[PDB]
Amino acid sequence: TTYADFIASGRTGRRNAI
Amino acid sequence: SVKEFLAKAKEDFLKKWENPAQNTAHLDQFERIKTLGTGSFGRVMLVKHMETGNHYAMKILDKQKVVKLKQIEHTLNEKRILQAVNFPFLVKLEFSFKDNSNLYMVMEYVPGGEMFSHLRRIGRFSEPHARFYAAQIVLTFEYLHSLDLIYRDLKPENLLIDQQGYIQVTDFGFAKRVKGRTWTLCGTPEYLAPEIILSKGYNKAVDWWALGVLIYEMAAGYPPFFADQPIQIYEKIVSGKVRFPSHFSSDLKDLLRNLLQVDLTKRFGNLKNGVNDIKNHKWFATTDWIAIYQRKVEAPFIPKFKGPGDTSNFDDYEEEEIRVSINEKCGKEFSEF
Ligand SMILES: O=C(CSc1n[nH]c(-c2ccncc2)n1)c1cccs1
Repeated sequence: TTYADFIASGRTGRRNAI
Repeated sequence: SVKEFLAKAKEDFLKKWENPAQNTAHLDQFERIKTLGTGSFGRVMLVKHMETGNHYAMKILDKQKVVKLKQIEHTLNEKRILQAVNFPFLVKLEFSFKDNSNLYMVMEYVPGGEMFSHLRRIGRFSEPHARFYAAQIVLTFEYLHSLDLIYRDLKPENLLIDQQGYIQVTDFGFAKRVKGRTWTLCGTPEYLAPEIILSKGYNKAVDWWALGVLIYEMAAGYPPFFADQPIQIYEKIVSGKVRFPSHFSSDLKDLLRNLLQVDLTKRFGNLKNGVNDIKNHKWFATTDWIAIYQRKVEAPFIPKFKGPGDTSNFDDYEEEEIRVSINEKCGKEFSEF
């Protein structure tokens, strides 16, 4: 699922500014 | 009546803007308690004002780290904009001061934590739950854009839930007062509008694309463009192809197809009717804009607070002894702070 992919991704934590 | 309110708000802003408040406190007037959050050149700490016993969130920035990251102008805009702004959905900056080493921004303690924390844990918000917050962001931007301010850092991490269950927008580090187009590549990868990535000049329309990313994220439980690495996120943003979760209402899909619009001549917020293309949209039909502004709408979630000094809604961060050099650091760069 798209949710599983998000959950398994490295970007489910607090995101930093660029 | 909205343009009347906004004209009063502008007059109030411009006076504080052209004549900013400086040195409104000292470090010894505050009792440092716990790190509420973190940033590249500082942290936000839960603080207690001794004279009053009031609780605040103090943002401490290291002057040298700000200079190293060439973030001088950014830090100056943030303090200048925050000390001049006044809206229900924006964190109130109570004080600001500086010492030999640091820049300080004493803000109102928003105890309910970040929307990020609740959204992650809960998974996704129900369309009315997201609409409620989206509405608050809509008016916030309407307010900021009238004052010619671009926010540039909208994300669940930056929106704090208050005791009444209303959003309080924090992190003004990318806020800029611009009458025209700007070019700085800044923001969070997931929320960047195609113009920012395409290194072309951009305006307020980037805040409307960000609002689009926020509404999708709130409603899906994931951003509309994610990948493990930022350049892979950028490839999805520039492509301008969004799949919507099967649970999204037709209204939401339509609102998002207009906000997450690569074409600026078609993007909601960036047209002749301006904000009203958003405000009047079918997805917002149930929204009473004035009631949202007055905080009279019932919050779908009121946070858990176990006293004035509670930090439970916020994650734990590692603490670091605040050292104040005996020599004034980067003094001239921050003279107007
Ligand atoms: O600490 C943060 C982001 S986390 C945060 N910002 N603001 C707050 C906050 C929390 C509660 N009440 C008001 C502000 N938390 C920093 C961002 C940039 C430099 S430090």
